[PDB]
Amino acid sequence: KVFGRCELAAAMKRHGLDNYRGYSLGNWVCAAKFESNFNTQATNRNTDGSTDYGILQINSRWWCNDGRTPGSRNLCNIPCSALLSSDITASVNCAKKIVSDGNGMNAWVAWRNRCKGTDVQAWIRGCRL
Ligand code: NA
Repeated sequence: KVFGRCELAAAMKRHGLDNYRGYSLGNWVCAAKFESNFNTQATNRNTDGSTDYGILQINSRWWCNDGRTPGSRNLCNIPCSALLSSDITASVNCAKKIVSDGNGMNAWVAWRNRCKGTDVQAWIRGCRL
C-alpha cells in the first residue's frame, strides 16, 4: 500500500506514535517519506546482506527474521514480511522498540540526515488529526 501523507499521519497517531519517546508526529511522517515514500512494500538490500523492510525500512540485522541475515536477531519477534503489510501495526510496534534502544530516531540514518532539525511539522500541515 502507498499511503497518503495525512492518511499515514492518522494511522501513526492512532497507533500512538505521536510524541512517542518525545518525537512529534511530523518526525515519523518525515522518516517514512524518505525511507519508503510511504510504500508499505518498500525493500532495500544493505551491503552487509541485511534487508530493510516497510514504511520505516526496519532492518533484519536486529529487528525481524527473514531467514537470510546470518548472525542477526529478531528483537521485534516478527517475520520481516509483517513489515510489508497494508496494516502498519507491526511496523509501528517495532519502531517503538527501535526508538527506545538509546539513540532515539538517529537509528534511522535518513531521519538524521533529512528530517532532524528541519520544520517537521510541515509533514502534518493541513491533516485532520
Ligand atoms: Na534477523
